[PDB]
Amino acid sequence: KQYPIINFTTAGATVQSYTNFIRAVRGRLTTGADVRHEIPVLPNRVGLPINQRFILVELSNHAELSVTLALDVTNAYVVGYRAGNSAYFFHPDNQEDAEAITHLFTDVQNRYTFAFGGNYDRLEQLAGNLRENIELGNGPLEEAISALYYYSTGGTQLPTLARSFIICIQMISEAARFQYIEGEMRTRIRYNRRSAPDPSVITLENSWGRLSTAIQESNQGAFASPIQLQRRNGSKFSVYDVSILIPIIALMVYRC
Ligand SMILES: CCc1ccccc1-c1ccc(C(=O)O)s1
Ligand SMILES: [Cl-]
Ligand SMILES: [Cl-]
Ligand SMILES: [Cl-]
Repeated sequence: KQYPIINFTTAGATVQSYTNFIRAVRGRLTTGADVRHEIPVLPNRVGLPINQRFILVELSNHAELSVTLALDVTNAYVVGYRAGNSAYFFHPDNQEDAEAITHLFTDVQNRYTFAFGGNYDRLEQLAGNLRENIELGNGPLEEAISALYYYSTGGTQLPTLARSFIICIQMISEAARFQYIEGEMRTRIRYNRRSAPDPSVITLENSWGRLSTAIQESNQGAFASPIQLQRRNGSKFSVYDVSILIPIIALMVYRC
């Protein structure tokens, strides 16, 4: 009847409540995951039945406004959202994905597909701000939830909507994909801090597909060619194998 729902509120959010939330999100993403090896592999999109394809993340704030994000279990990424009686989707990359999203929010009166995709390069263009200048934390997420809701009423302009997607995607999708990024959000919540992600976080986000490829194509957990990541200060270093990454990457897109 309905896809699995995970609830989170910014209202009185704690390190523990955020941890419980990301744990529950990874739980629903990995129901059909390959968990035989050191790092979970999300299910292959090829031949995945439609009734296993999505999970719903219902977000609430101090204002008790609620939006529901749809996440694709094959890549943990946001494909669209519902606010009241309206649903909004990123432009699908192909006809199969366009058909898949017709199964989301089947109830809603108003369905809209954005002209644009949900990739960071495009969202940063629409927001007029790079990830390095968009603060993350409980405050940004509370504001993002209100902005996503008030898009449905005409109260939110597209640049603020795009900025709000950048906040939600990093604090939910990227936190689910990477223990390192979950921990970055735990630190911000603990200290009631709002701060932009440093180069270590941004390079990790940028590298998710490349890391999923290198790990799954590895010779007994040794890479064909090394992958470059960044330290907090932006200095580059090489990763030659999966070993150092098991604590850092929680979920991988199917590769082969
Ligand atoms: C996420 C990048 C990463 C991957 C694997 C192992 C270590 C790292 C570092 C993050 C920050 C570092 C620093 O500031 O020195 S090093
Ligand atoms: Cl649709
Ligand atoms: Cl900027
Ligand atoms: Cl180091």
